[PDB]
Amino acid sequence: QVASGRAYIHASYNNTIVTITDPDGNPITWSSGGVIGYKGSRKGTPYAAQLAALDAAKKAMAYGMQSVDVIVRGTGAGREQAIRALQASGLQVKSIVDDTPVPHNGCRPKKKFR
Amino acid sequence: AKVKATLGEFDLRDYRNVEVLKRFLSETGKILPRRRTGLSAKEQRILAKTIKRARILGLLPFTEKLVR
Amino acid sequence: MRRYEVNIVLNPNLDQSQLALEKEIIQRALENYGARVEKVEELGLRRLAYPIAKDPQGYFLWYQVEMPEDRVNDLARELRIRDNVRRVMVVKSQEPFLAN
Amino acid sequence: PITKEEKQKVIQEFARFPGDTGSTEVQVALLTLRINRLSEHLKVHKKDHHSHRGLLMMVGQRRRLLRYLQREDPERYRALIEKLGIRG
Amino acid sequence: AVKKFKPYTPSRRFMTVADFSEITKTEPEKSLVKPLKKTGGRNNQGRITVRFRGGGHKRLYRIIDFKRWDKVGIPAKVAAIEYDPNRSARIALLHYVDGEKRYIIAPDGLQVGQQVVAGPDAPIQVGNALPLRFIPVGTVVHAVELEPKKGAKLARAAGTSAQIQGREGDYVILRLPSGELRKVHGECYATVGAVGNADHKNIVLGKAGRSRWLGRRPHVRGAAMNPVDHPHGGGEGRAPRGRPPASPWGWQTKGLKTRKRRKPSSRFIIARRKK
RNA sequence: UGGGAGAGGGUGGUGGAAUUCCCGGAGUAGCGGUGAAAUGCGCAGAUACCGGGAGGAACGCCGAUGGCGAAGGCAGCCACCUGGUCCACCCGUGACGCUGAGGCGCGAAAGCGUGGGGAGCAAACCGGAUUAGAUACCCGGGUAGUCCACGCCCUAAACGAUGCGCGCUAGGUCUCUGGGUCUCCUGGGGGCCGAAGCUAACGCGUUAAGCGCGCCGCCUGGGGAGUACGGCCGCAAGGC
Ligand SMILES: [Mg+2]
Ligand SMILES: [Mg+2]
Ligand SMILES: [Mg+2]
Ligand SMILES: [Mg+2]
Ligand SMILES: [Mg+2]
Ligand SMILES: [Mg+2]
Ligand SMILES: [Mg+2]
Ligand SMILES: [Mg+2]
Ligand SMILES: [Mg+2]
Ligand SMILES: [Mg+2]
Ligand SMILES: [Mg+2]
Ligand SMILES: [Mg+2]
Ligand SMILES: [Mg+2]
Ligand SMILES: [Mg+2]
Ligand SMILES: [Mg+2]
Ligand SMILES: [Mg+2]
Ligand SMILES: [Mg+2]
Ligand SMILES: [Mg+2]
Ligand SMILES: [Mg+2]
Ligand SMILES: [Mg+2]
Ligand SMILES: [Mg+2]
Ligand SMILES: [Mg+2]
Ligand SMILES: [Mg+2]
Ligand SMILES: [Mg+2]
Ligand SMILES: [Mg+2]
Ligand SMILES: [Mg+2]
Ligand SMILES: [Mg+2]
Ligand SMILES: [Mg+2]
Ligand SMILES: [Mg+2]
Ligand SMILES: [Mg+2]
Ligand SMILES: [Mg+2]
Ligand SMILES: [Mg+2]
Ligand SMILES: [Mg+2]
Ligand SMILES: [Mg+2]
Ligand SMILES: [Mg+2]
Ligand SMILES: [Mg+2]
Ligand SMILES: [Mg+2]
Ligand SMILES: [Mg+2]
Ligand SMILES: [Mg+2]
Ligand SMILES: [Mg+2]
Ligand SMILES: [Mg+2]
Ligand SMILES: [Mg+2]
Ligand SMILES: [Mg+2]
Ligand SMILES: [Mg+2]
Ligand SMILES: [Mg+2]
Ligand SMILES: [Mg+2]
Ligand SMILES: [Mg+2]
Ligand SMILES: [Mg+2]
Ligand SMILES: [Mg+2]
Ligand SMILES: [Mg+2]
Ligand SMILES: [Mg+2]
Ligand SMILES: [Mg+2]
Ligand SMILES: [Mg+2]
Ligand SMILES: [Mg+2]
Ligand SMILES: [Mg+2]
Ligand SMILES: [Mg+2]
Ligand SMILES: [Mg+2]
Ligand SMILES: [Mg+2]
Ligand SMILES: [Mg+2]
Ligand SMILES: [Mg+2]
Ligand SMILES: [Mg+2]
Ligand SMILES: [Mg+2]
Ligand SMILES: [Mg+2]
Ligand SMILES: [Mg+2]
Ligand SMILES: [Mg+2]
Ligand SMILES: [Mg+2]
Ligand SMILES: [Mg+2]
Ligand SMILES: [Mg+2]
Ligand SMILES: [Mg+2]
Ligand SMILES: [Mg+2]
Ligand SMILES: [Mg+2]
Ligand SMILES: [Mg+2]
Ligand SMILES: [Mg+2]
Ligand SMILES: [Mg+2]
Ligand SMILES: [Mg+2]
Ligand SMILES: [Mg+2]
Ligand SMILES: [Mg+2]
Ligand SMILES: [Mg+2]
Ligand SMILES: [Mg+2]
Ligand SMILES: [Mg+2]
Ligand SMILES: [Mg+2]
Ligand SMILES: [Mg+2]
Ligand SMILES: [Mg+2]
Ligand SMILES: [Mg+2]
Ligand SMILES: [Mg+2]
Ligand SMILES: [Mg+2]
Ligand SMILES: [Mg+2]
Ligand SMILES: [Mg+2]
Ligand SMILES: [Mg+2]
Ligand SMILES: [Mg+2]
Ligand SMILES: [Mg+2]
Repeated sequence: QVASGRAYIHASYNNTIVTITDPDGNPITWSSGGVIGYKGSRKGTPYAAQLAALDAAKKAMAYGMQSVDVIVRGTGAGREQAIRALQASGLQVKSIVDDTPVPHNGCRPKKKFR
Repeated sequence: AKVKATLGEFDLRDYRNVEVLKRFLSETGKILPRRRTGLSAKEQRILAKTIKRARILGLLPFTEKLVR
Repeated sequence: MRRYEVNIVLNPNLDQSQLALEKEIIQRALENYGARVEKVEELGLRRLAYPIAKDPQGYFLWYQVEMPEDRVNDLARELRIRDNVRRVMVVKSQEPFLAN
Repeated sequence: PITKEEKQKVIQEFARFPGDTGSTEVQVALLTLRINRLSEHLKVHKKDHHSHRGLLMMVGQRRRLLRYLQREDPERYRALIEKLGIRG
Repeated sequence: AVKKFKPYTPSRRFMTVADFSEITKTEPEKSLVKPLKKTGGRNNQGRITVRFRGGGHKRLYRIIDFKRWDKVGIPAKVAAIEYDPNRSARIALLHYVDGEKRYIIAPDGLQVGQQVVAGPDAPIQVGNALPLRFIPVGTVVHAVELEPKKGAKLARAAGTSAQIQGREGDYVILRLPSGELRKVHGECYATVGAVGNADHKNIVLGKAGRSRWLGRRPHVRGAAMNPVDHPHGGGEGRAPRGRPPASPWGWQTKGLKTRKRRKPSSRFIIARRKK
């Protein structure tokens, strides 16, 4: 059981996934739009993400989670709402940092990304 | 809030002056535009070129995470 | 013969005896590659912006020198030949450019 | 590159008179110098074509002047391309 | 380079030969040659045990040095680079200051007149030999021992080379010319550089005769034989295989792996060859 | 002679971000993708997360309406080798100039030959959808190729759809880079609006499409057709 930990948000246009880890970085539990119960396009919605971060927080609290640090990746439309859900969840939110991977003109993207 | 103003006489070509240079980077690590640095056309290139040099030398970051 | 500014970064977690050993190879190397040292600034350790060889710290050296033009590259190669030598950046010496 | 001294050694060797610069002889000899330097550079760097243009321009330039000198002073021409080892 | 011919005969049209530019001595060091007992592919029973062999040009075997840790610390000059008919690579004549002369496989870049040496202290320069552990990770290397003091076994063919990928305990990690990732012992000696004569593979033999010179007798397809002779034998008119393609001895020859499974050296191979 | 600016070109090194694969830890019921789905991937442990390793390719912020080059074109960083060019001084040569039929070189992408390399991407091809059909557009895959070396090909909306040089014909403003005394003046580039004048109009206008001289290239109704025949070049595709 861990009091302080990490909160990772992978939120894309198609879905939002939330994983709660220990301060070492080992996941303790995770959730997503599918885990809450949605399918198809509904997974990408803000409301889906809200439920996701919660179920991610609820399970986390049950293992002794109190404090978290929120790490954000992805520019989805359900992003900020995930952040809202974690604060109003009963978790500490000691910090919130966006760490979306951006290349320095690395690999050529797919056709739809040019 | 132009950075060029808030400093005295300083060398643009000086890649080991980490304390001067660190002021020219954004909180996210990116090199700041002229509209923020107050440098002229010619000065910007000298600045940019030496900032990159320093990054290789470990004195300056290539990127830094965005805290809220 | 031209003026350059050799920068070198070494393993911070060495002892002083090991530290000196590397410097010995270095100082002879400069001599062998026609590099005649002028100024010199050994700033010791320093906090790095990012880890180098999985290491937050880096030991800095610096030499203003005058060596033949055609010999600078091979020197830089020979300088990097050590495992404790982690960065070698030779730079064409240039008069400062002043702002304000 | 070509060092300032070497340039002068050449400048002096082909000056018509002690103060002479930019005369036909001096002009050609200077050109001949850059040419034979470049000629070597391009022998190793077969892929550097942008510089080959310069080589051609120089070669073009040296050619035009030699034609001028030959027109004006045949003895002075045949002495210069001999003392430089040029015509071929 | 490789040397092309004009097509003044049907064969010279495609025939290409080595350029021999790197060769400086067309005579073998007499005290380093011994007669090569040609076999014809037959064992001590007189039985052919490797088919289609024989009738090649006569050869004198050069005595090559695949240990080199034999003479640690004693430098040597590269007196000549010679042709060796028993290998794909070229060989280098070493005149030791010791006064001893030995042959090594000639690395690419090795200059006649230069000096080389073996030992833990050796300068990491082309033609020097060191235990693997004292060679900088990332530098390419050839003539590698597989086990300590057992002799150079790896990367000996023309143009070949191994590369050090990292270290792990007493062992270091080489990427063999096949691409296989293997742990080789740190005390195993190796010579820095790649093998020379890398142009070797671009040679076009050019005619039936050239293979005969090389001691390679004609090879006969199973399909062109009879049912007694070969699994692919027989059939009225031309015929496809009619079964999974096989060797004359019956085993399958397309894909079927053959390395012994429970081999003790499996523990040391990390990644079997690519492609 | 002295000075400057720049992704001009070539060789060798080298730095970090990211994608992929692989190894370890930890973790569980989905992930992915779309208009919505499905194919696909996942309890044989995926996604998401942390650590390590491997490899290729492109260099984010700076970055610009910017710079450089004859054009094609050129962008992390370092060094070497190298071209063009501008300014100031007004020292040297004495018309040595301009253009240029042939010739010669260079010439994006795709394409070809030999040998490397191969992460991402992706013709062809396979599958899932859509559809009346969908040999497409969208989605899951995916081989050439994209990358390197050397050698070929020599095409284009290779465009400013504007050949090069030169003289003369208001200015206003933004910008880059030099030199003065630096208020500003004076050069050389990059745009915008505009005197005169041009133009069928649109628009051009000291970066002329204004007014003039020189030289080269080219046009002479649409299609047939950049086809045929011949010739020259090419390994071929094909080019002139
Ligand atoms: Mg979705
Ligand atoms: Mg400085
Ligand atoms: Mg090193
Ligand atoms: Mg010229
Ligand atoms: Mg002539
Ligand atoms: Mg050769
Ligand atoms: Mg031939
Ligand atoms: Mg012949
Ligand atoms: Mg021939
Ligand atoms: Mg014939
Ligand atoms: Mg024939
Ligand atoms: Mg051979
Ligand atoms: Mg042979
Ligand atoms: Mg030959
Ligand atoms: Mg040879
Ligand atoms: Mg003999
Ligand atoms: Mg004998
Ligand atoms: Mg005897
Ligand atoms: Mg024998
Ligand atoms: Mg024998
Ligand atoms: Mg016997
Ligand atoms: Mg018997
Ligand atoms: Mg017997
Ligand atoms: Mg056999
Ligand atoms: Mg036989
Ligand atoms: Mg041989
Ligand atoms: Mg072959
Ligand atoms: Mg072959
Ligand atoms: Mg033979
Ligand atoms: Mg055969
Ligand atoms: Mg046969
Ligand atoms: Mg038969
Ligand atoms: Mg029988
Ligand atoms: Mg039978
Ligand atoms: Mg049978
Ligand atoms: Mg059969
Ligand atoms: Mg048959
Ligand atoms: Mg029969
Ligand atoms: Mg049959
Ligand atoms: Mg038959
Ligand atoms: Mg029959
Ligand atoms: Mg039949
Ligand atoms: Mg048959
Ligand atoms: Mg037959
Ligand atoms: Mg059959
Ligand atoms: Mg069958
Ligand atoms: Mg073994
Ligand atoms: Mg000058
Ligand atoms: Mg795993
Ligand atoms: Mg990771
Ligand atoms: Mg930009
Ligand atoms: Mg004057
Ligand atoms: Mg006069
Ligand atoms: Mg012309
Ligand atoms: Mg022409
Ligand atoms: Mg081309
Ligand atoms: Mg291409
Ligand atoms: Mg091809
Ligand atoms: Mg190819
Ligand atoms: Mg083929
Ligand atoms: Mg290939
Ligand atoms: Mg691939
Ligand atoms: Mg389909
Ligand atoms: Mg269908
Ligand atoms: Mg149908
Ligand atoms: Mg697709
Ligand atoms: Mg794909
Ligand atoms: Mg194909
Ligand atoms: Mg092919
Ligand atoms: Mg093809
Ligand atoms: Mg174009
Ligand atoms: Mg355009
Ligand atoms: Mg233009
Ligand atoms: Mg046209
Ligand atoms: Mg038209
Ligand atoms: Mg023209
Ligand atoms: Mg000024
Ligand atoms: Mg202007
Ligand atoms: Mg206008
Ligand atoms: Mg008017
Ligand atoms: Mg008119
Ligand atoms: Mg009108
Ligand atoms: Mg104007
Ligand atoms: Mg202009
Ligand atoms: Mg008109
Ligand atoms: Mg008609
Ligand atoms: Mg017509
Ligand atoms: Mg045609
Ligand atoms: Mg055509
Ligand atoms: Mg024809
Ligand atoms: Mg044409």
